[PDB]
Amino acid sequence: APKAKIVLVGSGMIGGVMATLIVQKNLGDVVLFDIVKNMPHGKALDTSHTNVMAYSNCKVSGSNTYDDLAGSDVVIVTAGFTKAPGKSDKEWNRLDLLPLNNKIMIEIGGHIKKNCPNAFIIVVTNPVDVMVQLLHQHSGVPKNKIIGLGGVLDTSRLKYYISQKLNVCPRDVNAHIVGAHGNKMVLLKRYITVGGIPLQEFINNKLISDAELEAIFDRTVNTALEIVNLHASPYVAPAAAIIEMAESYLKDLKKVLICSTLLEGQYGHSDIFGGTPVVLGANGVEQVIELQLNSEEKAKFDEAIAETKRMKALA
Amino acid sequence: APKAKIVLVGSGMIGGVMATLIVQKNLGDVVLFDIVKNMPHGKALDTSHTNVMAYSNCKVSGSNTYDDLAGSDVVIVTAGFTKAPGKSDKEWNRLDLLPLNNKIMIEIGGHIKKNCPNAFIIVVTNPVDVMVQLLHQHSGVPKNKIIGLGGVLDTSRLKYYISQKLNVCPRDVNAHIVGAHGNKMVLLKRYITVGGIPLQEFINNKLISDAELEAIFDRTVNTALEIVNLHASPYVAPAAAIIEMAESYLKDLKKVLICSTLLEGQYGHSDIFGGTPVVLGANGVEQVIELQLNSEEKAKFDEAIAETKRMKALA
Amino acid sequence: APKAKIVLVGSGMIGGVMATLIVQKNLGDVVLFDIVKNMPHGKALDTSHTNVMAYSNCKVSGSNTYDDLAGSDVVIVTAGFTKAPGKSDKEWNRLDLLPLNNKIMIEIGGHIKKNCPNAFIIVVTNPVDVMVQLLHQHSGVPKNKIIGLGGVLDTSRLKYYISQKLNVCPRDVNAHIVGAHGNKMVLLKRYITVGGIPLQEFINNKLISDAELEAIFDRTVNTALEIVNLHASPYVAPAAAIIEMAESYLKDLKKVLICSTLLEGQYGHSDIFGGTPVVLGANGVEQVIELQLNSEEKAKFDEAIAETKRMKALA
Amino acid sequence: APKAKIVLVGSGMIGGVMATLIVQKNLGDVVLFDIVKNMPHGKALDTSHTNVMAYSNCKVSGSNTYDDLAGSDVVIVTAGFTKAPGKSDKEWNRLDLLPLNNKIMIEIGGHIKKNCPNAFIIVVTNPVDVMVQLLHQHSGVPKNKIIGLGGVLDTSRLKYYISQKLNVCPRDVNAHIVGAHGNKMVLLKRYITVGGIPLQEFINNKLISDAELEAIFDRTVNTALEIVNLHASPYVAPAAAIIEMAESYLKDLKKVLICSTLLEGQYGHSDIFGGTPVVLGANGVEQVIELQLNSEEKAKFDEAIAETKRMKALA
Ligand SMILES: NC(=O)C1=CN([C@@H]2O[C@H](COP(=O)(O)OP(=O)(O)OC[C@H]3O[C@@H](n4cnc5c(N)ncnc54)[C@H](O)[C@@H]3O)[C@@H](O)[C@H]2O)C=CC1
Ligand SMILES: NC(=O)C1=CN([C@@H]2O[C@H](COP(=O)(O)OP(=O)(O)OC[C@H]3O[C@@H](n4cnc5c(N)ncnc54)[C@H](O)[C@@H]3O)[C@@H](O)[C@H]2O)C=CC1
Ligand SMILES: NC(=O)C1=CN([C@@H]2O[C@H](COP(=O)(O)OP(=O)(O)OC[C@H]3O[C@@H](n4cnc5c(N)ncnc54)[C@H](O)[C@@H]3O)[C@@H](O)[C@H]2O)C=CC1
Ligand SMILES: NC(=O)C1=CN([C@@H]2O[C@H](COP(=O)(O)OP(=O)(O)OC[C@H]3O[C@@H](n4cnc5c(N)ncnc54)[C@H](O)[C@@H]3O)[C@@H](O)[C@H]2O)C=CC1
Repeated sequence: APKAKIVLVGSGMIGGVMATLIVQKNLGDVVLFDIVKNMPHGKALDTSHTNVMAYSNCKVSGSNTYDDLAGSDVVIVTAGFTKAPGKSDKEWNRLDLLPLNNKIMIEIGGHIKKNCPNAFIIVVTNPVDVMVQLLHQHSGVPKNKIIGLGGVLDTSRLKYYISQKLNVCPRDVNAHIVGAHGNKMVLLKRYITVGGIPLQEFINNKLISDAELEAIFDRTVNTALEIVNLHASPYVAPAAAIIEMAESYLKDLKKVLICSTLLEGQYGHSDIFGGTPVVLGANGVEQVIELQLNSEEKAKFDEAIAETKRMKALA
Repeated sequence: APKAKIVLVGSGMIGGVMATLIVQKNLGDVVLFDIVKNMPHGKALDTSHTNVMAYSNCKVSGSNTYDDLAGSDVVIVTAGFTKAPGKSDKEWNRLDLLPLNNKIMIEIGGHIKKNCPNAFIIVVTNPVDVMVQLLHQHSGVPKNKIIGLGGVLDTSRLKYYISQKLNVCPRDVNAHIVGAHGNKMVLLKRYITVGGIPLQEFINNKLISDAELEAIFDRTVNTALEIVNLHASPYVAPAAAIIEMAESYLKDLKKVLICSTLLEGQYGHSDIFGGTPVVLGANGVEQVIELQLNSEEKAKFDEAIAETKRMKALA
Repeated sequence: APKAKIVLVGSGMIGGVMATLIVQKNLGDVVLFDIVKNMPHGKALDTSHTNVMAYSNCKVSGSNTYDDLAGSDVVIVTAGFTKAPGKSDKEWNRLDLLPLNNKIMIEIGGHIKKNCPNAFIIVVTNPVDVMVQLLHQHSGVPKNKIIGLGGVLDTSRLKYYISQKLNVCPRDVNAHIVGAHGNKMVLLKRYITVGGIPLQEFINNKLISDAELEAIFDRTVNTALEIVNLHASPYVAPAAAIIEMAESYLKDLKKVLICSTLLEGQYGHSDIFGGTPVVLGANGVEQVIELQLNSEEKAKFDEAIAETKRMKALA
Repeated sequence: APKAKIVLVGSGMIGGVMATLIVQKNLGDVVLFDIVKNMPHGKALDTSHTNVMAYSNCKVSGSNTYDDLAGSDVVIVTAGFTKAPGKSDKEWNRLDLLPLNNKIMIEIGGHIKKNCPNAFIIVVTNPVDVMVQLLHQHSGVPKNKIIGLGGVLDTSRLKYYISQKLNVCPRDVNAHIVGAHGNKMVLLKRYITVGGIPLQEFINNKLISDAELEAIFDRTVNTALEIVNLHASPYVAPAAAIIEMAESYLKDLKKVLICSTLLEGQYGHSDIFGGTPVVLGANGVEQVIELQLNSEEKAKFDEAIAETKRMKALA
């Protein structure tokens, strides 16, 4: 069948929500692959029944066999750790996931190269900007066929917090967070709009203040940590963000979505992956949009990339 | 039942598409009211069967009785003429619909006042900015409970044409057209974004030129005329625009949508209706957003309002 | 792009609603082909703008060129007449459309054979059971790649009328109408269920009577005539039925839908098309389900096929 | 705002998926209430961001305060244990949850009575048929305003397994499981249809055998145990089933759905809750449908009710 085959490499919390959303949207057949025995089968069985409630027809299978990557149209990688086994939630940091997740990406890359070299790849494993390039290199896929999750999620948080202060539909607030997904993420105040109107107009009208926005910015950057300390490493929004990206690709929607992508000169950077708006369609990353950042914004972008480069040196 | 009752006053081309979309979206029960005998019943019967295909449960009834407005939660007025009975399609102009549709609005207003004074009203009949105020005055409804169709439709055309040149998802282009729905509509080049990014960046990158944009602007303004000369007064997009507005109201989405609304000082105008972004939610027009227009843009806005004022004088 | 290309051969009332629904559902690119100059372009332009309201990305183009069938994944044929130019609405009969639509099918078949021999074809033009076979023969497509509209529409009417008497969700009533789409359609009382429960149980409980059901049966058979006399040849429900079929094919849903399909022994008939439940998926007509009809029901089926055979003899 | 307020009493695995699906479908505002400190806030925060990806506008709040039940339109109770703290997964049984969950229902009932006596209640906590009546009595709500989850979930499993053997859309298989949700659930072979066609026809055609169906029946009954031993107490399908019920109520769909409801003579039983098809609409349980079971099926139903009665005696 010409229905898309979507392989979720990693069947944990995010993997579970992704499978659920894929069935709700009838996006394609799903394989919940994981290193843990039987669990993926259990989740798959549970999720497969929703086809009835959703009026869909998507097969949902579990797997503990890498070769099931064969024939994959889309591969979503969440495989790895959410935190370092010994740190407290208070000291939670994506950087500490570097020595834990690196070897996993190499292993997965080799299987992708052998089994589904023409698949569209979405990397989620943290530190994402480092992990995505590691997988790009080991999988051998073209630069337009691999992206990392970052901006769609970070901006969803920023967009949401602003929409609640202004009392407008969440999707009506558009915003851009670039550079890298982590504590050095670059929140672009200048590029925020509400109903397509520059945010500064709402600031001028005393509808939202600069002080409130600064607090919203800090909350956005610290959201993962805030949720990690309240409950666990976030998974619902991450899953929804990923599926919006996967959906744009599968349905050729050509949505402008901020993702980690290979930079080849944009922002003065090359040979590294960084967050920037891209257009996702049938041909993968169809366009890499370079925001005409001012020097102050570019300095922040450089600081974000510097972090990715530091961890890429695996130190 | 607490399901919303939506009365479509006018069951012509736009009325037909609206009923179809309401059932697709399961928005509420529908009454296709019209002055023409039996036709509304025929359309209603045809449309009611789609409940099966759509997995919905919306009653769709025809009516030739004004009293069926009783209990209406939303009233959409398309009643009237699409053109003046004697003009050629080449000389098609919304202004000529003034002497034809004025009496119709007064009649409908009286029935709304008597039967459903608490309903949310959406006026479509042209010249819309004039007709909406006429209905506002005769229906007695509060200013936050009545709007006219204009900007959502005009901008859909502008957004679409730009999305095809740039190869991005149509919804990713945001744009604003204000003042009035007609030949004096104000297309705000300064307020156009793509994926939330200022359009000027795409112009700077030679992705779209100023000359191409100027051609797109003219096409947008002349779209109705272009379609009227190819086929008929547009109805599919108008219907979709109206339902997006009605849906924002019914589901309390709080979308920022450009509609004709009573101006009370915005842009230096009062006691007149004009197109401007508003927030539509459960309380109707919850916010009227005034774009901080520059003098050049304001001069264009004044020219648009001048036209509405001229026809309002019924001359 | 791998997005499906859907060619609507005939851009009239049904064609218009189909294009609208395809965009709402983001099913694929649409070509509104017609013999009438410019009209398809006008409708296409109008419909294309809805991509904005619908958050979709489907191209909608008009055409007056048969070669645009090239590359078509799905071809929906509505081309032809809705009534005979001289009969009154009171004497409206699908049989009189035979001498009007036959030549049209042959012409379209030749173009399909040359331009898109691997496309999935849905024939709507009346008398449908005759027209579908005529197109099958002239297009050269495999038997599993062509079907005619009939049962999904006829049953939607029967299902709907019963759901309103019993006060249940319309989709919860399942029913089967077979043989042919026309005055000899076979309404199978024995195969009606409500929430999967045999209808006879509701009849036993005095929730609906046999007399009421008999009236509902007559209304179902005469629905097209009833609407034709109130308004025009039905188009909204027909369009929704067609899209449900096209959607089952495109998304590999494998829905059991009653359509006109080539009979090869089922019900004792061969070399003729007749209405019967089929399973529509990625491989087209994946299964032809033969209802184990009793002799009384089979006698009615024979009467329906007899009519198709009579008109097939073009008399 | 007139948007529905949905209180999820219990914010565990099922609660999490429900909140996610409510936002996807824009069903209403959500309160994730739980006894565990901070966790509901974390899940709510995570889920609230999806409003962006889903184009919805549903508030999602966490709570550790019972009074937040005030103003609730729908209350979904999942509060309790999934297993007895000391049993192995191999010996997992819903009956052992009786001494653990009883006190919880009484406590919740008192709060519902005081805070939202007019809310529609959906009980999920196991053993569900016992728990729902316990909550009915302590909450004081009318019999038409409270139901327990059971049949929609059990049948989703049966419907699914059959659809995969027959290669048809999962929703096209309709089936009925009654009496109680547990090991004594009554699978009604006689009431199974495929595309509305009696299953026996497919058995006659050698498309599926009686032996295969018997294996599918056993798998359906043991599904929860199978998943519990592979992964954990199922939550994705349960959540989807619950939301389909809640949605039928909120949108007045009037779907026929099998749920645990107060029996007042049906099947020869009174003063006890049992699984049976009901019609869920704006007025709650609008109809209780009694299947005209034969003596053999009724004997099985009696065995199911006997179990509920035994545990109701809290022994
Ligand atoms: N890029 C972004 O914006 C975000 C990144 N993340 C990251 O996503 C990753 C996953 O998050 P969760 O799903 O919450 O974690 P989780 O721990 O729930 O799931 C990860 C799964 O990966 C599995 N795994 C380990 N090695 C495997 C391998 N070789 N192949 C397949 N599966 C394997 C584990 O058994 C586990 O089931 C983490 O690194 C997390 O930090 C989380 C949110 C957002
Ligand atoms: N505001 C905007 O953005 C747009 C405005 N329009 C306007 O919408 C109006 C309707 O357009 P269509 O649906 O294409 O026209 P149409 O001619 O197809 O339908 C109008 C219907 O109103 C009926 N009618 C007349 N008096 C009536 C009354 N007293 N009460 C109820 N029904 C009555 C007519 O019988 C007719 O069926 C026109 O004035 C058109 O110019 C069209 C597109 C966009
Ligand atoms: N099978 C079924 O269940 C149903 C069948 N019908 C039939 O569908 C057909 C179409 O119905 P409507 O859309 O309401 O009619 P319509 O008259 O609105 O549209 C038919 C279109 O076909 C065009 N046409 C004629 N020759 C053409 C050709 N060579 N190629 C392409 N286009 C050409 C006409 O110009 C016209 O625009 C009719 O025969 C009608 O009887 C209608 C409802 C249900
Ligand atoms: N009726 C049916 O068809 C099905 C029933 N179930 C039942 O649903 C229940 C919940 O299942 P899961 O969500 O997987 O369990 P879970 O353990 O993940 O979640 C239950 C939550 O209830 C909380 N809780 C305890 N007392 C509370 C109170 N007084 N008020 C509010 N929250 C409180 C717990 O802290 C926990 O977070 C279980 O009894 C399970 O057996 C599960 C599937 C289907």
